[PDB]
Order: sequence, then structure tokens, then C-alpha cells
Amino acid sequence: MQNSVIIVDKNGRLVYLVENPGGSVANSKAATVTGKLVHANFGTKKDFEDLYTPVNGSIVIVRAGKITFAEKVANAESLNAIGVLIYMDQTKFPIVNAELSFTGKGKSGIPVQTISRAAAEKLFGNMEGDCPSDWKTDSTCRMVTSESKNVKLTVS
Ligand code: NA
Repeated sequence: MQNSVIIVDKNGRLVYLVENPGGSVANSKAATVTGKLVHANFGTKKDFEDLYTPVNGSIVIVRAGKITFAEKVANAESLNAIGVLIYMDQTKFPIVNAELSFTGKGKSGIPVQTISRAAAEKLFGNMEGDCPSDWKTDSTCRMVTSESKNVKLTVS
């Protein structure tokens, strides 16, 4: 299956298959990107200001809420992110029929994929850094992938 999120080594070879998500983000660009994965909470501008790790060239994972998916992606894109992962912490069930409205430049320049909660926790288990307490996130939450690992996103 193409639509997939994979944890790869520095050669791009699979180390863990995180998910082959069933749903597909409407209006997302088709691309295969690889980079460090960075948690940006809800993807609001304040959350990105809260980051200590550079967004430039990384894949961003945000949870649903507060703002539209498009606003999250636009915030990540503005900071030179290469891709976005969206999940829901409140339930195990997937985001159904994800769609992007229009903000900023009016089109999503970077690939966007929704993933299940179990997939996100799979990613957090392979990431480093405890999430800020003000985020009120689950204890599983983690901020960044370590040096040893990178995430590969393949969309549509
Ligand atoms: Na950070």
C-alpha cells in the first residue's frame, strides 16, 4: 500500500512500519518525503512557537482540535515543514474522510496524512522528549525523533 508512514534508518530502509492508513486527506499533495518527526500539539501558531526543535525540513505530527486541518498544515508549511501527520487522542477510531479547507496561500504545498491513535503512539514510542505539561497531552506523547531514526511519509 502506498499511503503509509514508516520509521526508517539513515538509508531509508524500513525499521518499523507504523501504518498504511485507510483514509486519505482530500486536497493533499502526492509526495514521498522523509525527515525528522516533530510534535506540534494542535498545530496552532502558539504551539509552533512552543517548539524548541527546528521545524525546517521536518515532518510535523499534530492532533486534531482548536483549528482546521488546513490551518495546521499552513502553519507547518510556513515553517518549512515537509509533511504533516494528524491524529486524534480522544479515540482509537480513525479520522473519517479528512479534508482540507483553504488558508494562507490557498493550496497545500506539502503532503498531509491522517493516522490512527495507535499509529501515533507507535511513533511516540520511537521518539524522544517529554511533551510540555501545559499541552495536557497523554503521557505517551513525545516531541521529536532521535538522531538514529527518521519518518517516511508517502501520500496519494
Ligand atoms: Na520541540
